[PDB]
Amino acid sequence: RKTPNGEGSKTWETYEMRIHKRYIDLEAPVQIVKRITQITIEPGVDVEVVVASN
Amino acid sequence: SAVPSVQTFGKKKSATAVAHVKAGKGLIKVNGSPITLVEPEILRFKVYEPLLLVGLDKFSNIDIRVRVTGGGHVSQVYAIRQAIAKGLVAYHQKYVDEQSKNELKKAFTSYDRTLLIADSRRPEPKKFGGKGARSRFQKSYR
Amino acid sequence: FTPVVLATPIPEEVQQAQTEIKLFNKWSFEEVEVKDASLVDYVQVRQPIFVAHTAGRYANKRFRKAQCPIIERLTNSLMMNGRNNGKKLKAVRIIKHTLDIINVLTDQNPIQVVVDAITNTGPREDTTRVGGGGAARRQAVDVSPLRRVNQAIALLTIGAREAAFRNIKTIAETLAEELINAAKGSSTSYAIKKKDELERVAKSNR
Amino acid sequence: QHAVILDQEKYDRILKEVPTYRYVSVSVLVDRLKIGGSLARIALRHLEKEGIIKPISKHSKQAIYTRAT
Amino acid sequence: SLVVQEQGSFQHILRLLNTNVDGNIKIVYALTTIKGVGRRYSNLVCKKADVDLHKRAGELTQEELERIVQIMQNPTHYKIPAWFLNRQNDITDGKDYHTLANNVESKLRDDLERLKKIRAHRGIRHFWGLRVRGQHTKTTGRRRA
Amino acid sequence: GRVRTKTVKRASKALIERYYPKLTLDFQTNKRLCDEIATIQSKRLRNKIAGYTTHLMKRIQKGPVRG
Amino acid sequence: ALISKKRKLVADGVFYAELNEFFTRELAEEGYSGVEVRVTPTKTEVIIRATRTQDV
Amino acid sequence: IRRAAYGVVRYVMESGAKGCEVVVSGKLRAARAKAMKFADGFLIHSGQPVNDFIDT
Amino acid sequence: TPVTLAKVIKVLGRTGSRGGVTQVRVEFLEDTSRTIVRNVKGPVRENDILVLMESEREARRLR
Amino acid sequence: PGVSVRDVAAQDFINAYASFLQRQGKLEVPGYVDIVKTSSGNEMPPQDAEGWFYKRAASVARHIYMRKQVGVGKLNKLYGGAKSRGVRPYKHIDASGSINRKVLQALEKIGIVEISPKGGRRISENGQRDLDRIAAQTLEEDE
Amino acid sequence: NEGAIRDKTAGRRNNRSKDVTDSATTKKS
RNA sequence: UAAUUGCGAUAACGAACGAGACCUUAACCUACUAAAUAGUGGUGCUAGCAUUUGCUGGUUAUCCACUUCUUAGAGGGACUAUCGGUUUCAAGCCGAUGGAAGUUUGAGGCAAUAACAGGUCUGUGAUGCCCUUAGACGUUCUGGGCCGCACGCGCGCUACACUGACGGAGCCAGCGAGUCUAACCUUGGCCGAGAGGUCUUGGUAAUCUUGUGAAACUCCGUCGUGCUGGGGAUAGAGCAUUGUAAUUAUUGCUCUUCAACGAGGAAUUCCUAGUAAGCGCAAGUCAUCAGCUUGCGUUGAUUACGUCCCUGCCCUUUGUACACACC
Ligand SMILES: [Mg+2]
Ligand SMILES: [Mg+2]
Ligand SMILES: [Mg+2]
Ligand SMILES: [Mg+2]
Ligand SMILES: [Mg+2]
Ligand SMILES: [Mg+2]
Ligand SMILES: [Mg+2]
Ligand SMILES: [Mg+2]
Ligand SMILES: [Mg+2]
Ligand SMILES: [Mg+2]
Ligand SMILES: [Mg+2]
Ligand SMILES: [Mg+2]
Ligand SMILES: [Mg+2]
Ligand SMILES: [Mg+2]
Ligand SMILES: [Mg+2]
Ligand SMILES: [Mg+2]
Ligand SMILES: [Mg+2]
Ligand SMILES: [Mg+2]
Ligand SMILES: [Mg+2]
Ligand SMILES: [Mg+2]
Ligand SMILES: [Mg+2]
Ligand SMILES: [Mg+2]
Ligand SMILES: [Mg+2]
Ligand SMILES: [Mg+2]
Ligand SMILES: [Mg+2]
Ligand SMILES: [Mg+2]
Ligand SMILES: [Mg+2]
Ligand SMILES: [Mg+2]
Repeated sequence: RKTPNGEGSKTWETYEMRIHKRYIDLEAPVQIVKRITQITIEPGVDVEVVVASN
Repeated sequence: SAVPSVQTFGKKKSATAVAHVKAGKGLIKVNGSPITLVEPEILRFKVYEPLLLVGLDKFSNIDIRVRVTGGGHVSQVYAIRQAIAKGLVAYHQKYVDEQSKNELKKAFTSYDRTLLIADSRRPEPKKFGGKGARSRFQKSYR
Repeated sequence: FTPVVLATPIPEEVQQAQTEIKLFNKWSFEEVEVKDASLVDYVQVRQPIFVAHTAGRYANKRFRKAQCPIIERLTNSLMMNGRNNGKKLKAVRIIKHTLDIINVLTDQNPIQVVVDAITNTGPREDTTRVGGGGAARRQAVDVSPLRRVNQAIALLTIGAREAAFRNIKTIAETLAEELINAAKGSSTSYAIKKKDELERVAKSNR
Repeated sequence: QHAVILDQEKYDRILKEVPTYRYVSVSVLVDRLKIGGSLARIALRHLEKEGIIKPISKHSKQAIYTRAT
Repeated sequence: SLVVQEQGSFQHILRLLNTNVDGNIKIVYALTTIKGVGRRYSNLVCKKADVDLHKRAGELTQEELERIVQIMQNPTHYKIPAWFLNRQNDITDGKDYHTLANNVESKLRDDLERLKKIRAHRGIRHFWGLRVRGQHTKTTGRRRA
Repeated sequence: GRVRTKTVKRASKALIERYYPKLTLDFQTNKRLCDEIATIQSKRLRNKIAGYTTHLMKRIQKGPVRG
Repeated sequence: ALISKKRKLVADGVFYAELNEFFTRELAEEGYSGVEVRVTPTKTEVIIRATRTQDV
Repeated sequence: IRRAAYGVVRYVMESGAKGCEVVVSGKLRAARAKAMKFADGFLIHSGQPVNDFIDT
Repeated sequence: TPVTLAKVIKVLGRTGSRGGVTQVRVEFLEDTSRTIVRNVKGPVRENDILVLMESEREARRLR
Repeated sequence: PGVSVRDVAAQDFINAYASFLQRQGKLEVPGYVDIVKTSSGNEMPPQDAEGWFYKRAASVARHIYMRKQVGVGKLNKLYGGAKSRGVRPYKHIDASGSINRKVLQALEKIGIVEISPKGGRRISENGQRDLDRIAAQTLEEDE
Repeated sequence: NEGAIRDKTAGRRNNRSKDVTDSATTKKS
């Protein structure tokens, strides 16, 4: 409700948060992943990394 | 198998219909069932329309298998006749002729409902104060 | 007609005259004439349809409403009075069932019987409301050709729905009954009675 | 009432009458006859075996029958 | 075809359970005129009597009615499970009956008068003439007759 | 309805003034023209400026215009 | 740990505003302005903006 | 409040801002509550440009 | 019933206090010279056929 | 040349199939079968006092043909409709739980369906036979 | 609950006998 | 003109706020970039059915291929275009052609100046004054109450049935949500007529629940216009579920009970196109409970393309002894 308490015509608001997820798959070892992922970073973004297979 | 092909689609409301158009003996089957087993069945001639307009003969050298996703019983039926009619434009767009093409777009439009032209209408959103998009709640006064 | 065949059966009752003439459920639109040329251009038999369904764009424009295959203009007037709202699958069956009975009793073309039943029941001249602040007086006008189609279809469809309410008869039966009783006006037609209930009161006030 | 059984005056009144109608349905038999309309359903299915009433269209609700030809 | 005739073997308006059955309707929907017989408790009884469910009341036999009597007042006997009975675990008794006929409200007045003497709140409501399953009597049921 | 506001008109009015010889009766070219000699923050705004300044053109090729 | 990304981004923004408000209480005289949060997969980076960065 | 808000304006205006606005509403002097507006320069209230430009 | 038809020439006003009636003058479909102004209920456009009763009438304004 | 069940009209398919399973007589249909409504939201027991169970189970195998592996709850939801809440709105209520399951338990004894990988129930080789067989039997019944 | 169900007094038919006051319909200010 | 939106007239001239632009969403792209968390062609391991082969199912890593459907970053596209008709042959509107799109493209977001003693102290550890502050108006604990029923009124749900009910049969969406120092969404298996129980499990999620196999609707059949099998109030009796706790019936299931309601007086509300209405689903609250709401899609129209008659708001003229402004 727009209104605190109960009064007036009944007026609402739609509050939106927007999550955009996108992923990349690369083949590359310790001397690449460890070096390339640490330096390339942004606030407002959340990086992650995967162990082989499972 | 050995086939080249072309594939197109059609949409009515939230329904999407994909048709695979390649060479063959002229099988027309939607969702792995003959075109005669679509069972709204009062709409049977509605899905039969894209055939009978251009003639029943010209489906011999071409093959179509169909599948439909989204929508509802009536909305899908309008999409397949858009999936078949826009599957016929391509087999004559690439594999035969433009003069033998324009004799479809001119033959399809004369009867056009859905068919080779898209449906611009979508649902529209609800606003508070009513059960519908435009409609409001009833109001009291005194 | 060189009845060819391909990788699917395309059965024969179907496989026939579709490429010859464009049939209705099964009926033609040739040999159907509009009873009087007033409502021609306002009553459309001249671009045939197979079964009555369309993607209506018809309501976007003022006169695009006149370009509809009137059987479908009639069909939609069936789905109303609550529990029928929005249902055109029960509607086209109610029309197709109706036509079979129409082509039983009076023969001809049931679509030419609707054309006859409509053109008869559209009121020709109408009465209106004019002021004086509570003193009701009526200055006769002549209702537009388009409105005659609209008004006739309503009264015909509303007349059949009303007489079919608590009666065992089907909607299709009363639809044909009202339509045949209106083929030539039998005065039993609900749309015929309410039609003279306009035209007669018209000239009386003028 | 509407006589929801078969009285053998019924059956004999039925068979020497029914083919006269060039339109017969579930309602007709309760009208021009006195019958109960569940029997009209079982009549039209029995009267179907011979073309005394010859079909036109059929549905769970409505079905059309014209005169024997 | 169901079109058979017979002649004088037909009898309409017969009595059952000291109440009088309709002459002609499908027997499941026929016997229900007796209080204590629902659209189902008649459907399950008629099946166990080997009666044609699509026959009509004035049809069958005179004895086929007398068997329908048995399955009705002896429902636990005929494979009808306990949950198809209204009387399950009857108060002090513990046995599963089916209260029928004009015996229905007599058993109803019984439990009523039972918890009337118990003087539970649920019963007092009945004595006051009020609602028991209740909820809000504020705006509802007014001009109750 | 379809009425065009002043920012559009007051632009298209001043475009034809200084750009007349390099301007045409083709909208779609004048569209591409608008992106060169002018700067318009949004796409949709540009099309209206082009669409009137060609309408302003087809009248100035049909006769002298007042403003 | 390991919750939904739908839930994770929600939990951060509240945790952001919980601090953004908190820093606006203690640091008011200090000329506080706004805050930032950068999560490196080492520690966590909370960066403050202030007019008098001396008294802070 | 006037000599308070007035100073805040010229500061912000001398801060290289396209415009500024100050709204003081409340119990200012005595008894009845009243609102006092202070604005100089140029500022737009309407569309999305409100999001990217005005800071309140 | 003598009746007659009329082709539509031109739209003029919409009379009546609620504005539910349109005014048109009509060629008689027989005499393409003669024209008499009439009032009509539903919607009308140029070139459509009105069935008049009284072939004169012509009363203009309504309230 | 050749047939499947997908070339067959859905309703008339089951008819020839269901009664042929009622001719065969070997099912082991449950002991109640006259006392059940098939759905929590169905007011009355099924109208057919003859086998609806052969009718129902045939449709079960019919549906099983198309898709891959379907379980009890998928079936109790697949067989379902609106339930009247009385004076309240309509919410859709799933079918009886001990029917569609016990249907499938009597559908293995015919060798028509076998318990499936990835859970659920899938059609076997034999069920595919009788399916596509009675198909043509009702496809060539145009005489 | 004894005098509660022993009460003549309180009831439905008791209230249903006498009629409604004028206060049911009253409002404003 | 939807707009103080423009054109014109012009002691005015030139600009600013608001409108517009702008932004979000829904519509189009066989053109850009892609993809096992998207699908589609193909290749192998395998069944059924008819055998020239075909046609329909199955198998993520069995190997290679494409981006049309699906996803979202980049953009493009409409400008009322072209043409016609009207008018200062002005802004404009009007007409057809083409166009995915031509009522500001549909639907929204934000939104000047100024007003109201409108509401909110019961959202706030926002608050001023007064009140109470220890047998308290703090706080907590046990039980009751907020639901108490001769009745007046407002929002609604279910209906009066045959364009129906019922019983089977046909299997069609979209916006969604989902378990840490944990018990969420539950496919599958079994037990129970049901409600449920139990054993399993997939998923922190385009993977798994979910194609949410939703409802209306479609088809075959049963009833036959009879308060009927329409209608489901009320009431009895028994079984489960939530939960310390369900009595003043939490909710669900089953049996019996079978009421008023036969289309609603004077009055009155909502609405112009994927809209009215019908129809369900998801989410909000939630341990438990929706007849509510915020949104979603499904089925799909009747009638207008108007006016100022009723009801209101807007400017201008006008009158005032009002300006604390007709309380
Ligand atoms: Mg019962
Ligand atoms: Mg704006
Ligand atoms: Mg019922
Ligand atoms: Mg069903
Ligand atoms: Mg109900
Ligand atoms: Mg100005
Ligand atoms: Mg502005
Ligand atoms: Mg884009
Ligand atoms: Mg022009
Ligand atoms: Mg505002
Ligand atoms: Mg505001
Ligand atoms: Mg006040
Ligand atoms: Mg003291
Ligand atoms: Mg309360
Ligand atoms: Mg009130
Ligand atoms: Mg309200
Ligand atoms: Mg009827
Ligand atoms: Mg049904
Ligand atoms: Mg979906
Ligand atoms: Mg009854
Ligand atoms: Mg809920
Ligand atoms: Mg509660
Ligand atoms: Mg609420
Ligand atoms: Mg208007
Ligand atoms: Mg208007
Ligand atoms: Mg007025
Ligand atoms: Mg009003
Ligand atoms: Mg004076």
